[PDB]
Amino acid sequence: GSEVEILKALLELKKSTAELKRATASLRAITEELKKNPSEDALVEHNRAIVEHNAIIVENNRIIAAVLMLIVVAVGMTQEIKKALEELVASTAELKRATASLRAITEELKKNPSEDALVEHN
Amino acid sequence: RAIVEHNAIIVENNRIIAAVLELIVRALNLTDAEVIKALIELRLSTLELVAATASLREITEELKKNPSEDALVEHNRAIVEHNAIIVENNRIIAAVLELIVG
Repeated sequence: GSEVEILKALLELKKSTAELKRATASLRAITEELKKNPSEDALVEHNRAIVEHNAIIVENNRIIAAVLMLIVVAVGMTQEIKKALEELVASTAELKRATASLRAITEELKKNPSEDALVEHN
Repeated sequence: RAIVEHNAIIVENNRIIAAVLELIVRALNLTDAEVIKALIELRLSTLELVAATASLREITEELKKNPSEDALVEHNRAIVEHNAIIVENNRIIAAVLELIVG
């Protein structure tokens, strides 16, 4: 379950990091090459839009991974919860047996109020 | 030419505003260290603005005398740098007004 989902989240962080590094490299290549001749308006404006789009995508990937890590941590407790439930089920069944026993004792004690029945009640 | 006239007007306008701000600060007898520092920053930015303006006028005149693609792109760059300086000068003026009003 979470063993693979988390490995994929780590792969995502690796890829969004590489994207950030490359987007930053183009950000700078753009500033240095385009300031040489501002008349190349389409090239500088298109590349700046590209850089902003990548920066947003990187930030979104970070947030998405941050949320999915909370889902993953909830998932990783599956076996601990399963064992807690098995214990709760066994406890419920034992409580039921004790209740049925007490009911039978109550009926026996009222029908035949022997001292032994009072001892069994306690 | 119209852009150069506009920048010369901005420079005169900001000089006048800085002067009126000094008159306001003196008239209100303000002592706040933040306003005094802001006025110092304003004075320095007005010196930078005037020098940049003179440089822009000289560049425009050189472009007019010998127009070319390289001179025109250099002139446009000079304009972008000048506008950045004007923006900084206006930021400082705004900070001074904020301190006076608030």
